[PDB]
Amino acid sequence: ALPDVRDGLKPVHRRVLYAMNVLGNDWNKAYKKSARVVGDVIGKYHPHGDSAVYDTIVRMAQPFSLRYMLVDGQGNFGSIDGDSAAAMRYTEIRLAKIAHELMADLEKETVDFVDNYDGTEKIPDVMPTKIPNLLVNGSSGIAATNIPPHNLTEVINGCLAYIDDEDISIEGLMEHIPGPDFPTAAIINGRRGIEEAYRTGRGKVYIRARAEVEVDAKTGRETIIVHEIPYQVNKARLIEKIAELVKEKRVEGISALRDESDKDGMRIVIEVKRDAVGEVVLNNLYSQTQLQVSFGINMVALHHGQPKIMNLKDIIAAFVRHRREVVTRRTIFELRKARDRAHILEALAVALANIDPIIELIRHAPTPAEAKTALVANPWQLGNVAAMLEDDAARPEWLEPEFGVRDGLYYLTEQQAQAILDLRLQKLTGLEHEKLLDEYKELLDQIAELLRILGSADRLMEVIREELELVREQFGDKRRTEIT
Amino acid sequence: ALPDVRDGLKPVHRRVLYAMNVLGNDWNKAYKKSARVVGDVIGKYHPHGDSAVYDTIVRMAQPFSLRYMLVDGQGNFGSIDGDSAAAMRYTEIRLAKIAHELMADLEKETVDFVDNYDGTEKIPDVMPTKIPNLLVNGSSGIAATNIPPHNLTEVINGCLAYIDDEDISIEGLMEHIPGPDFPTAAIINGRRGIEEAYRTGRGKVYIRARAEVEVDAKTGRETIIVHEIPYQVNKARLIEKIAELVKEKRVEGISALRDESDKDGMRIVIEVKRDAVGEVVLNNLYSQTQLQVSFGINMVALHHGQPKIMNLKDIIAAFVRHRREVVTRRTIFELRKARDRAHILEALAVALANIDPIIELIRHAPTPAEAKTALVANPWQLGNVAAMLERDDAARPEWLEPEFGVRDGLYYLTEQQAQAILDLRLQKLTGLEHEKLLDEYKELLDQIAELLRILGSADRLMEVIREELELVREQFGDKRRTEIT
Repeated sequence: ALPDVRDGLKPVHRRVLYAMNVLGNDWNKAYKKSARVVGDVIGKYHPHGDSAVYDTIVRMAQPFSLRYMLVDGQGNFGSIDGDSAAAMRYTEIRLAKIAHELMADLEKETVDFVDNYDGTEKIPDVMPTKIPNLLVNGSSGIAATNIPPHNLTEVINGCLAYIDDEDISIEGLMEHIPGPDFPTAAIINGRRGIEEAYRTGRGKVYIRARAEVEVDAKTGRETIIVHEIPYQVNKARLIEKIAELVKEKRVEGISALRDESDKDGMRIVIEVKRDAVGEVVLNNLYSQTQLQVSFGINMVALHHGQPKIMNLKDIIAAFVRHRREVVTRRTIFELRKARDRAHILEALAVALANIDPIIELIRHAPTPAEAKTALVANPWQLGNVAAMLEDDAARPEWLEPEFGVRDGLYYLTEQQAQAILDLRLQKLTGLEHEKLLDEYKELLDQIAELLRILGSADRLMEVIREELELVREQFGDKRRTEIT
Repeated sequence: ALPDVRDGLKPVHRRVLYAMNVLGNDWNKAYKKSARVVGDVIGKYHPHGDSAVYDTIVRMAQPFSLRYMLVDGQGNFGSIDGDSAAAMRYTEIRLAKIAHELMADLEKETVDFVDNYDGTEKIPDVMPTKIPNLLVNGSSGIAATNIPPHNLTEVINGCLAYIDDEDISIEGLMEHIPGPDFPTAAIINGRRGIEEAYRTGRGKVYIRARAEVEVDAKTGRETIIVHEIPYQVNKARLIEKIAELVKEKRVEGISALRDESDKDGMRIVIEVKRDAVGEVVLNNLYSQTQLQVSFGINMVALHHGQPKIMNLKDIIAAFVRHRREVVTRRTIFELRKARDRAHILEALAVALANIDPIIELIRHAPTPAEAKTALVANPWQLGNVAAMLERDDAARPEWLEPEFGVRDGLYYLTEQQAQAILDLRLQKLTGLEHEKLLDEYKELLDQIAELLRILGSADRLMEVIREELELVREQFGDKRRTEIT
């Protein structure tokens, strides 16, 4: 599958993250065993093999795999030497903080949902992401796409620059986004390959290990130290290949080879023979090993449901258009939700102002259906809530004109009558009664504010911008990969 | 793992069935995709490989594997030829009706629960089963136990005969349970091996295919037809072994071999050469192939947490003792639950009889806490529910202190009763809803009296147990399949 251009996710990734969200497997709550999330995914969303689901989770937790990890893992999640993760019953996971930004406002009718595999559950078609995840975490797929990861600060600055100037050039965007940024650091060589990829969607660059020749001050002997290796290279396999080249005499001048890497960092030590030149040995290692690799940037993603080759500007534009859709839908949802709640609260307020006749009516009703019928049959006096209740701004858009406040009287709907019948006796106490009235007044202010936002293109675009700025403050970090 | 003697299950089976129960994957509801159950099991109860969990589900659904299937499956669940089941996202399952009897009263504090693997969930240690599942479905394990399956009517009869007479002999039990009964029918040969296994826990019997020699009336040519094969034999493997023996000339006289089995039944056809004798060919096949197999009965199960070799009476006695424990626990639970509910209903009835002062009190309380305080501070007149409430003390919860409840024509509420009043919805004031609460109270008083009779009498307890076993026999008992010779 190709990633969606808007959230950077393939279905399997989206299913995992959604399952974690539904479970409440939050960044600020206790870790859960990986098996619990796997079992949920398998059962409800991705019924295709515990090991493939668990592999997805593992990869999302590994700091050498994802530039911004989506899963916060505790335990053994494998290594850059290709060691396996521990079994899913042993490792523990929760959502990374940044994953919550990928899923912000999911409950606010911001994205379309589709059926799961058996038609018993709903799954988001795309996440309502505040993070430009496709660019920052990248994607690959060989069945094809190959998008490298990027620095979040840089990409947010590029998004804001596009919002400021929709005609910005690729050169203009590259002042903010000079190239990829790998979790594994190292060096990118080929500035024109970057530019070609950003302009056209395709370009080839080379990634090189950070390695130096050291000279021992007392003896003059040379040692090559490798500090950082290219993205997606397996360190153990790299060291084995070097040993094989030394054995076959395809690379000369190496007296010893040792991995001294540990928890604190990578350190591959290659000692140079006294009669060899360190720089020459190192150059031969770059030409014959994965100390240098090519990376064919191929920026293909799903856009309006179809596979598309996309340039840097196309990708940014799609993300920003997604934010516009999300924020507009979210604000419409909040307005609807507030109007619906205010509508119920009007009924409860009117009922509580008429508590004596309401009780009398209900007590003498043979059944709840007959009580509901009696509640809606005649309108109610407003009493001391007249001023509070008497703009049509708070009325739900679906409410017919025969209902609500009309000439000093309240005409209830059957659903309002049901809300009255559902009122608990404890709502008659002073504090509970007052809380309902206060909530109504707050909702009126919230409705007015939401209408001001929906009425103003400037307000809406500002909400989009400010959300991007906040992401940069909360999650932006330093560049790791040097571009040459 | 060894199965528990009481429910016949190993942990993995118990975790699967419990997950289905918790999901509401009931016999009378829509089928669910197998993957849904597998995912629940992996997540909460058995975090060890989707294929192993699914393999357990699948076996529990196969009519050639289980004498009484515990899972009702729809879709391809494999075959007697060893075909694999379809993938878990394309098969559908729910609990078999009889599985609900295995788990009857699980929600009634009838069995101990233990922690799952991560300490976040509880799992029953054993099922509160109304079915003697160890005997009827059997068990095997090689890491050792080997218990064949048995006919449920027969086994229930044996249980009832033990209840009637605790000193019944093995011979007495065998009048009801003459031997094993395989899902796959066929024939058992070795009556003394059965008796040895029932008396001691161990004995060897032989299982033989049902096969006949047919003669063609017009031509005289003979054909062997195999109708039924021994339990746990793979039909395809059997046919291959026969072909190999014919090829190597270790069995002579066979001109053709064909599997003509289909949906309607098994039919393996072995044509006999004109110059060979059918009966002689068939006897040679019984001596060299799985048309006949041994079955080493080895009745080992977990009893009071330890492995032990158990004879037929030991197993029956353990099942009946389990029923006594389950029914006693269930009755205690139901009594507590009914008293707790009756206690809440008294409060609601008294409040509804005092609706005007109750409303005045609440309206003038600043908060729900202060309303609760006011409700409990002083007692309430009983009004028209005096007769209903006063009438024993039989309905009082055992934990209720004497300062509470009905006292000298007045009702003294607890804080929890007051909370129940404050939680009442306005719709409960209607005539119908009010009447339903009063009717429920009166039903509870009758239920309480009946539960007290059970707890007060060992005879009444055993009568409950006996009647439950009789009902299982009536609902699920079926005909014997395997012929004993």
